[PDB]
Amino acid sequence: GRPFLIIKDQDRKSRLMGLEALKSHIMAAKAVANTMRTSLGPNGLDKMMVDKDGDVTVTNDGATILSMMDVDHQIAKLMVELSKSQDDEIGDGTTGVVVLAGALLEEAEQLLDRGIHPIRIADGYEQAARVAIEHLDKISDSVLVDIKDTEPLIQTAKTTLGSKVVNSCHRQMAEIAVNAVLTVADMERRDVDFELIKVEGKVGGRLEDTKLIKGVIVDKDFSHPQMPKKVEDAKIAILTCPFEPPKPKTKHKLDVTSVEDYKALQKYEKEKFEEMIQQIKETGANLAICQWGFDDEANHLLLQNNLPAVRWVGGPEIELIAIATGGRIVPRFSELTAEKLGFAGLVQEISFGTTKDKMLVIEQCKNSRAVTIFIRGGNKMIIEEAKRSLHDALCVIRNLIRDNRVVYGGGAAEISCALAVSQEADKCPTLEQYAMRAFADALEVIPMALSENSGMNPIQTMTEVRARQVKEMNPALGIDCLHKGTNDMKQQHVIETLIGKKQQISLATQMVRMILKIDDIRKP
Amino acid sequence: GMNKMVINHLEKLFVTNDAATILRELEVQHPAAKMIVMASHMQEQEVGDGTNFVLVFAGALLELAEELLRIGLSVSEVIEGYEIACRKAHEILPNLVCCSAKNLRDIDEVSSLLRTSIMSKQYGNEVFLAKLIAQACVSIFPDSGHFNVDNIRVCKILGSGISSSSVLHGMVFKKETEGDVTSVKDAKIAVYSCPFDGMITETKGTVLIKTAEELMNFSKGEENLMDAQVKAIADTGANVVVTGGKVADMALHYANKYNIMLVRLNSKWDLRRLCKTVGATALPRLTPPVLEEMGHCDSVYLSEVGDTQVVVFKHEKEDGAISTIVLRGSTDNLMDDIERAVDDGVNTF
Amino acid sequence: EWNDILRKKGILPPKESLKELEEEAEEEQRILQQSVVKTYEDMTLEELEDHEDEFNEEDERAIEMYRRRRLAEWKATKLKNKFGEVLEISGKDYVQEVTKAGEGLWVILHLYKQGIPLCALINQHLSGLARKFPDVKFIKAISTTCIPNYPDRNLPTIFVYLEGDIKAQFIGPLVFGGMNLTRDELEWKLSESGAIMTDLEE
Amino acid sequence: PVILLKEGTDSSQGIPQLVSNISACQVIAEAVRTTLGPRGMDKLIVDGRGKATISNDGATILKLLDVVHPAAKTLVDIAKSQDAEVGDGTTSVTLLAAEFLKQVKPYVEEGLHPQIIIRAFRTATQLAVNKIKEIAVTVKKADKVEQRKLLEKCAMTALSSKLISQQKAFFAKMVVDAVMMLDDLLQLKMIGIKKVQGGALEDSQLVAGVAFKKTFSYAGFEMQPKKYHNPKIALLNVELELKAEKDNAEIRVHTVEDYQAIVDAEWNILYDKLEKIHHSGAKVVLSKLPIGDVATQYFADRDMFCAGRVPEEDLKRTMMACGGSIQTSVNALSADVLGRCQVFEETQIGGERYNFFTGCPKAKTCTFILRGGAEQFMEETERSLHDAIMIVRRAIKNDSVVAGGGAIEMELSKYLRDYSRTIPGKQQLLIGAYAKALEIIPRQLCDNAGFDATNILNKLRARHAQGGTWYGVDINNEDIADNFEAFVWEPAMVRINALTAASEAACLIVSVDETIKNPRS
Amino acid sequence: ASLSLAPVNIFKAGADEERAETARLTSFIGAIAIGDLVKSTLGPKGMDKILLSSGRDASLMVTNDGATILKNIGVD
Amino acid sequence: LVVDNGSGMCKAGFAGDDAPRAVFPSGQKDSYVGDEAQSKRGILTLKYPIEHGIVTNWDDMEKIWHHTFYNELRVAPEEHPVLLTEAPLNPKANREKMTQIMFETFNTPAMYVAIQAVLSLYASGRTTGIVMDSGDGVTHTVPIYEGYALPHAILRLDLAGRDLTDYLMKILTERGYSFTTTAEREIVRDIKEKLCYVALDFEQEMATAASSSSLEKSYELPDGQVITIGNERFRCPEALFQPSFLGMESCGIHETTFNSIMKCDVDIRKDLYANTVLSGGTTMYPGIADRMQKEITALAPSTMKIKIIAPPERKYSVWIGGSILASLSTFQQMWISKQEYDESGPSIVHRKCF
Repeated sequence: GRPFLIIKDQDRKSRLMGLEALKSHIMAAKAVANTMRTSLGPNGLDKMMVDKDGDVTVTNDGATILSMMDVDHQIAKLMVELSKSQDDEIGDGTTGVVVLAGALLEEAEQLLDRGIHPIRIADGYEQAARVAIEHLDKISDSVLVDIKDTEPLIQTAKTTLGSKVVNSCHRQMAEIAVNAVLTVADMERRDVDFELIKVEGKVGGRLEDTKLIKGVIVDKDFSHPQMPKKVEDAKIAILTCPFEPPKPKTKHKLDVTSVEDYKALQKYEKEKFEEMIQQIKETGANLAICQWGFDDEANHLLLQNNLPAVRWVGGPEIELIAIATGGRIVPRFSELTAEKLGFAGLVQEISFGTTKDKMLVIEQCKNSRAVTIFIRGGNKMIIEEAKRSLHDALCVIRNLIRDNRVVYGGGAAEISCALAVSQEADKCPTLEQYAMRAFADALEVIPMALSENSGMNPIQTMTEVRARQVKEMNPALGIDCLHKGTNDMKQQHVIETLIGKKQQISLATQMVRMILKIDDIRKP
Repeated sequence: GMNKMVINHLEKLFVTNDAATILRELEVQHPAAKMIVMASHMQEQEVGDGTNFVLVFAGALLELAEELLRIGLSVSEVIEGYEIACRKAHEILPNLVCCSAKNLRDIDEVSSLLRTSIMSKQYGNEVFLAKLIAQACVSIFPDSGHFNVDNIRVCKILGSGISSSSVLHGMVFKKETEGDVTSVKDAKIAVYSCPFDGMITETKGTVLIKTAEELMNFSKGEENLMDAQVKAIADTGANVVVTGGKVADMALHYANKYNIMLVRLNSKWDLRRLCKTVGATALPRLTPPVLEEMGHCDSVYLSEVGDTQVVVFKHEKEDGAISTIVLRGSTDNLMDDIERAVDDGVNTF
Repeated sequence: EWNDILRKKGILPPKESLKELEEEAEEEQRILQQSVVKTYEDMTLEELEDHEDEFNEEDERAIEMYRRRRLAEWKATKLKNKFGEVLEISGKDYVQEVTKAGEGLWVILHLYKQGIPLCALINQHLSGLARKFPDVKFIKAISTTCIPNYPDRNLPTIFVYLEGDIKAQFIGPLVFGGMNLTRDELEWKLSESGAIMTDLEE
Repeated sequence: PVILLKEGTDSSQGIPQLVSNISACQVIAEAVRTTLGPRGMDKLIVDGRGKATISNDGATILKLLDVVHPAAKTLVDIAKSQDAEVGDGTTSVTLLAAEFLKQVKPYVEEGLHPQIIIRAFRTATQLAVNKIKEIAVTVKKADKVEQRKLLEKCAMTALSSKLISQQKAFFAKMVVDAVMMLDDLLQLKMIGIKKVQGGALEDSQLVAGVAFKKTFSYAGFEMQPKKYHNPKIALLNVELELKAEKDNAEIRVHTVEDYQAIVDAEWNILYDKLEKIHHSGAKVVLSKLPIGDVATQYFADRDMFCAGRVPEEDLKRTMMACGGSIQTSVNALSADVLGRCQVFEETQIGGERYNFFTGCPKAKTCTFILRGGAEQFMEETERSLHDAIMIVRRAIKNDSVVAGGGAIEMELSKYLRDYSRTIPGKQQLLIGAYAKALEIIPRQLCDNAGFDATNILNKLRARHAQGGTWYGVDINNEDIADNFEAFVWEPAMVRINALTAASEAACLIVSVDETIKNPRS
Repeated sequence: ASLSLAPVNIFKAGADEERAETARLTSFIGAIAIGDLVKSTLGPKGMDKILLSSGRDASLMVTNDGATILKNIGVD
Repeated sequence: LVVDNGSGMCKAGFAGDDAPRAVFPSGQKDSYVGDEAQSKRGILTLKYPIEHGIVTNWDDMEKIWHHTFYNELRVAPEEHPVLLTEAPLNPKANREKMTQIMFETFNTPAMYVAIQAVLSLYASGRTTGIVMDSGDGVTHTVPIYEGYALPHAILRLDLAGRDLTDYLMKILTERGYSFTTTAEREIVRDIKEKLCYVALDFEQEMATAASSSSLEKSYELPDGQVITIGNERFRCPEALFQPSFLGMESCGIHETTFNSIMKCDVDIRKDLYANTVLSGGTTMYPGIADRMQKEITALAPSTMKIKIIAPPERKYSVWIGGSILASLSTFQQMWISKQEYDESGPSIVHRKCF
């Protein structure tokens, strides 16, 4: 029979199926994993790249790198999705998990050319991940963190900042992050929402200026620029309505059938204005916190009333001011009273000198709930780098809200889990030892790339460290992270999360098990 | 016969063995072909079944005509020849009438009568379709009026084999009720033709508010008047409400307060046939009707029919005035073929 | 209907085009049919010897004129038949015929080393060609005395010269390799050099 | 002369077309010849907008596929009929159809008429259905716990030939506890799923109460308490915001005092609704309609929850869960109309905030929180679990089950060929071809598993010649065993529908004579 | 190990990458271009340049300090 | 008579002409005798009685029609079939009212008229495809299949380019220098006709116009100033697409089109999928086509394909359609002539059958 159109438009129709499809998968994925090699964990470099609109953004936060790429193949987009998942889960190993996946699929492509069904490889990977995570949970040590002891957390954040340029100062950021978490944490619920923190940065200055402010920052100046600029401890109020006379949200046609109606309205207008002034002056609050702006009459009246206020303040910043001040929300002067007012610690105006920006800070004497973080640096690249790094640090601390959320990292965990996997796998029948050994190899991939990134003679480094940590068992003998000898990690103390590595292992295992199954392809 | 899959210029795949449906699908540009196809069209209009018989008869007549006129005959004499033969057939065919159908009422009688025309269609088993069509048609047997094809409806449902199909005395529709209750038996039906919201006057109506109390009482009095109207409707003892116009939620909430079934249809045909089968009336106002102008039904349900949900109006007496057939088939084209076979059977009846 | 109304108004569909190409081609096909009879009396030079099947009338003006032009053509072409034997000049004189060989006369400058059936057959073909075209200067010699220590793996190399300018080249047997090479193919190649006008199948 | 029809037609007929039909069908089947069976394979198709998709139940992919051919479209429609009827095995039904057409090639080439062919299919399918019903599986238990156990076994079967075969027990008990918690109404709108990035399969969880995505909230949010050991819910179909009244209520007053009175009175309506809500004693106010900022400010002052413009599905699920009742006007709230819960809080789960309700006595609905690593993976899981739900809903009516491993085709073919002995003529020929088309299936399953079938097929014949039942093929061991004791059970209604529709389509396709293309104006 | 181009096209149109010393060379060539563009003007006896737009009235502004210079130019 | 009462104009030529000879602005011979001077200046005084797509006055239309082709077109319509335009939508009342006046004062033999959308579709060379009738004051959806407009398928939406300009000047107060006067309305419209393009979407366009500020275009105009950062330009199309910008929060126009297509049978939508041409009236700038394409592609199943068609000039499109239909050579089968006008009056126009 002459060939005939069965499938709609088979002319532009491209099909791939079989082992060659797996070959395409493995080659693309190995290329990507090797692309994303040189930023591993505690010590690495940063890859710089520009996107379509011409923006320079460089980091080792691998999820951003993978997200800002106009890649072509599907598996790479899947990798980007996995990176985003891991970043939104912990925030570290954003390249570790992808390199691990690349290693697993290296092992998969090696064993594939040996003629075995991919189900076997996926099953082996799943069992090995089970064993690895089980031992990783056996080896992590519980950290007793209270409200008055912070040194373990300080070293945790300090180690976390490795390979992240913010390790310039490397000390103050840990302290300010811990203080911010303590101030804002909801202890009983174990909950910390990051919408409570206004992560802000301004170019210039130095990384020494990286500070935590126990209050709120606002970026609007005086309604009357001539009005006195700074006030000490004060009382604020939050009004969600402008100073305009009350007009309803229904279309209204107010007739004026008489001249005395005109006089009545032109008198009632001001009467309402000064009535509002008297209302707000009675309650005694120093400050007014509005959202929609208002008319200049209120400005001059407050000039004659000496009562500071601001306007056009946005929604979330309004809410944060209310949270920090301890008061409640006053929709209109009916709810206005001296009770629901919010007490101020001190409020002041800065302009950053040479700049023409204006920015008010609120620092509270009494207890606060919403803190603010400010950044000073070299450029917008510096600002964004500090922002993302500290944000990942906050995620780390939020994970660290509980105990036993830390195990010795820096690659030592990789050796330990590889050893456990090999030990368990050896006592098994055939058809499985190969896949489990492959997973083990994928496990010691991480220290190999680590030593490469450090520039250390790799193979001898891993050999000696493995011998040292095999002959005597401990979770602290990892390779040099500070590159100064002292590989016993009970001295350097790489202090990094447990669930981060566990989630990386789980994500990599599930993702490789998934990719192993796509054996028949179709493109246009 | 053998089915002829044809694709129209509109890209609808017609799997047709009905010569009438075939020609409807066929696009021909020979004027004599247009003559013949329209002749078959009017033939199917008058009778319906076996339109291809007319085609073959005309073809045989025309080939014999070509033969005789190639022999050397002239037009007229042979024209009268055919006409005399035709009138001879006109008189002699009635002499060949062998039997006459009787009473059109016994179920197996009409089943056997219609299975002849059905047999020209699908051959595997006509007697099952014969049983179904007989059950449908005899149930609505007019006494002094006139049998109509609109008195029978059709319900195709994609699903299992055709053997899992039956007939329904009533109507079925592809809708789901907004009523929090689902199943009512011996429900009292209040059919409505007016829009279900507050009756909107045909001219621009404007609310004029001067004092505060006007606003204060506005919504309250509005909802209370709405409640008064719906309560007056409820006082008739109705258990379902049928309307076609735009619906208002306040009415639905009130019906919830009274546990009232609410159904909204979408076709004027639906309302007309429902009133025909239940005896209700198209009420131009929401005001409750009298017992005489309403329709009464044995049971109404929202019954699931195979992972497809439909509103069903069923009369347990199965008298009604209109009956529909539930259909289960693996493809739409099978539905079309069986539907046209049933069309042939019903035209036969 | 609608399409042609479109055609009066717009040109959005093309369907009335390209119906002039075959028209013009057929016009030229019918036109070119008179060339057979246009030069019937203008080609053959034996028509006088073709009496009693070529004569209908003699105007004695253009036809005697045709004899006059024909005899001028014949004397011009037969005054040049001076060759027909490929000749062996020596390398000492070589400068005097690479340059002083006459302007307007093609020179087939053949160089060879005798002994291989390649060169022998090529020499045979050119010598036989000399019997046909005695208006072409053939030159044969030993390349060793023409070019000192010339590479013997580069023979037979055909040279086409006129006024010291190389017009055609055929170097080594890489373009003549094979005993199957024949008379007419050599004549074809030398015609392709632009010296001869003849016809061959391939 | 003048041509009969319009230009652009095509007219090919005879055995040429008949053969040319069958072949087409064959193509499609071999495209998906490896999916079903507890081995399981996965495809990938990217089209148009670039949306990739992955599945191993062929109906979905073929829907994603776009094809134009009467045979091809007929295959698509019969596959969708199987899909909507019961569910899984659509791969198997299309494979069976292609096996029918391939088995009867020579008869098409030989001398045989479609009447005998089609009546042979009809008789064979009638007998197959009779055999199925006569030897159908009954448990003789009629117990709730044994019902749930069989449901879990069949759910694992449904996850066999799927992607999550490792977690089959986990999701199986999960969905069984979901369904047995529901009524016997078979409503499928009420078990919606809220999908989440990150996390593994065991991290995915089923909520006894209601979890829905916390929508956009205005300023002043999060001030409300985030924990209630016994709150009360106020479902609303009413809108709370300072707006126009009816878009036509025109003011025409001339005294500014009345103007301010009107404004203050609109505020009075607002605060009236607020007070009416407050006197209800409830703490959870939800809404399908927008809620103004002032309402949430009042609630923060009144120390209670707020949520508006939520999709209707969410409020209806909430109504079915908490046992409350949706209101439309604030003027008729009672002590029993409102919703009641045992614990309500908003939680942070893998990068988002959801609203959670638990402890409700009225356990009649549930929602799934899916934790996955891939959107492709997540949607494959959702469709597989939907398949499991469908299987459970079909089975709870009656334990019309069939064991897995494709042995069922061996019982079918055994019965057909054993029957195909007394019948004379080509009827027996057609029944034998019909039996071999069935016989093919588990060889299709196991050769994909990577080992010979011929010897084990002979062993199947031997085992079933004397009364062996469902002695199917081992999957990761490449052997033979009884799937009824291997506890991979598919619904019988699946296979009955499968073979009935297969006979339908076969007789339909055999029953065409020609085709006519039209110009496509 | 370093290889991200040999296996398959992992990039759409106009998407590329450079891993080895090529990337360093590109960056340093740009940097030295910047420096010579600016080091020709530093010092109390530093020098001056002219910034000219491409079309659109040819915006003319004389400047010694390199700030506006690096603002105007399209760096790549 | 190829006269066509357009949106505001009436254009008089012939069917065979390439264009109408005279225009309708709502001293050629005015220095010889002056007979037509008075008539034409009087007709000039009368205004356009059509607004929003519905006829509003009747005496003036016949008043103008009498003169407009009795004093310059020089035609006796008694010896001519008649082909005019009409407002985009009207009930049968206006049609059967216009028939009465036409016959009773002209008694012309035959007639036929059609909706402007059909004329535009013919001018573009299509008999199929729904056109987005984004007319002034109000927009409408007319899905045309084979030529006849479906009475059950016309949707009307109140959006207008006037409304877009007004909303711009409602967010131009936020720009500092607002614009409200006649001159300021004119300059807002001028800037809109200069640049209000669409790239993809609101937020991403605003980011690239404010974060990098590379979408800025300085306004060096006598009536303009550099006050646009690339925001206001793109701020005109956005409310064209997203209703909540204007404050009237409802569904998108794409939703209306999608429903008006889905309510019909799926098969015919394929033909509607085929062309799906557009029309101006409020849209003149590119970026519309691909943006609405992808926006409705979100609403369009990936299994089916969609096409976008938009000619650059559509000014005499109704006239082109009229000229084509006047030469269709089958439209006379649908002429309504005296043979039915004097037999049934307006009843057949009402379609008493069906």
